[PDB]
Amino acid sequence: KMDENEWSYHGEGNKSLVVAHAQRCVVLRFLKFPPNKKKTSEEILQHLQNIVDFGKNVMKDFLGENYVHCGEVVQLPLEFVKQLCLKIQCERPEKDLDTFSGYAMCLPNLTRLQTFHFAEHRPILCVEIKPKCGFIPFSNDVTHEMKHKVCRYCMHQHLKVATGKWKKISKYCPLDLYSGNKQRMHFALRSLLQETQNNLRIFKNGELIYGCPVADLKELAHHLKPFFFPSNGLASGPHCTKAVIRELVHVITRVLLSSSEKARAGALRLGLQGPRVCEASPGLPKGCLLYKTLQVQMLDQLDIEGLYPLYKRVEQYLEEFPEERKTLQIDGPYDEVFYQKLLDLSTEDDGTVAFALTKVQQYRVAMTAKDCSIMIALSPCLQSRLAFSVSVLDLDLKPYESIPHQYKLDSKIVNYYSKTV
Ligand SMILES: O=P(O)(O)O[C@@H]1[C@@H](OP(=O)(O)O)[C@H](OP(=O)(O)O)[C@H](O)[C@H](OP(=O)(O)O)[C@H]1OP(=O)(O)O
Ligand SMILES: Nc1ncnc2c1ncn2[C@@H]1O[C@H](COP(=O)(O)OP(=O)(O)OP(=O)(O)O)[C@@H](O)[C@H]1O
Ligand SMILES: [Mg+2]
Ligand SMILES: [Mg+2]
Ligand SMILES: [Zn+2]
Ligand SMILES: [Zn+2]
Repeated sequence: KMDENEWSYHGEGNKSLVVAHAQRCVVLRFLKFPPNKKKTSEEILQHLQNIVDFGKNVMKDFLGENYVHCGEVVQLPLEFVKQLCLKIQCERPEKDLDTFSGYAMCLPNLTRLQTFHFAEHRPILCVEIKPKCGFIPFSNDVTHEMKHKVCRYCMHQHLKVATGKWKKISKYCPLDLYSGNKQRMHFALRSLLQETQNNLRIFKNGELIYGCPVADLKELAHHLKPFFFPSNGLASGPHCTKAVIRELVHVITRVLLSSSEKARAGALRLGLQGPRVCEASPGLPKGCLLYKTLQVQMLDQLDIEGLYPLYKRVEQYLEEFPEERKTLQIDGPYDEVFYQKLLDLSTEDDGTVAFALTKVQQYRVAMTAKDCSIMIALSPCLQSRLAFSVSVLDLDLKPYESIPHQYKLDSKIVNYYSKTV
């Protein structure tokens, strides 16, 4: 028996909606789809099963077993889904919700959990960061001038601000964060606090308390003092907002730079081609999650510019041989062989379709890693004496048909930014 009153609205990115249970530390993830065309009921089941099979097989090998969690696909009563949707409709921010299938993913609620223990903890603080792409493209295939010296995030800011999506430009550059420089990382996190956008959220015990009275720097610092300056009897005591936010920013930097005891044979060893600094504003440990995420982003070896020629070869082949879309395993299954196909890092274009297809798939995987989120969970545990857990969220492979749009959008981002100067 599923009561609709127990589940609350948790969040919503443009492709899926999440709801969280108040009692158990789990969440349910429902898909969004366009009116043209809404997917069939048995196709939804396979889509969700591919998201699990991608995270299970591909991303656990690239990032680590401890850092990825992708719970099972589950079936629910339609009457529960209809009623839960209507309640939650109210709380949406404003692509139609999956109301007719009754299929969803049951994931653990990482806002209330530690990974290494894996029970609920309280009091528990959680910082969810969306870091974006951590390098500037370096291939000779790129035409435009600005792309070699400014990262896509900073270039995308200006368009988003002018569009009206955001009010002001952020001072956050991903390359400050991904560079192992503590000083740059600290600055990157402070700017990201000052202008959150969709790139930062903070929770206390499951409840959102920061990045969408908005509100608010002082009010945040109230919730953080018990974690960072714990009064063990004595309240000594008077800590200003500046000092509280500082201890947050240090701890998050210290956490992202931490790695497990393991420093295993790197799945990816791709070197960092500069610029390591960005013209928008002023190494990283091999074991840590932030580095491993950067490496899977670097499967975009040739830029989008770039890869669109390689995409065109695979499309003219499937124009003429449409039956081979399935036989080539373009839409999975994302199994142990599929992970092996991604490890060919060679960049010569003599082999023509076998090579292009391999690179198209590597690019789909990179686009996933650029758009992924990182969750950090601070809390006391028996196994300040704060214990941490790192995790990655939002790991669903970007669809094959979005590659045209990715070219089209990047062309618009740089041309507006170059016109602006
Ligand atoms: O359009 P882009 O390249 O800026 O990236 C999209 C994001 O834009 P933003 O973070 O606002 O700059 C976009 O963010 P918002 O929906 O605007 O929060 C999504 O993360 C989207 O991912 P998905 O394809 O829905 O999984 C992202 O789409 P993909 O490009 O990853 O397909
Ligand atoms: N396992 C989880 N634990 C805690 N919070 C979660 C979990 N899964 C999802 N969320 C929250 O739900 C939000 C929205 O879900 P999600 O990002 O997965 O959907 P999306 O449409 O694919 O997003 P995006 O547009 O960023 O690609 C996330 O930003 C995250 O804060
Ligand atoms: Mg998505
Ligand atoms: Mg997300
Ligand atoms: Zn930048
Ligand atoms: Zn514990």
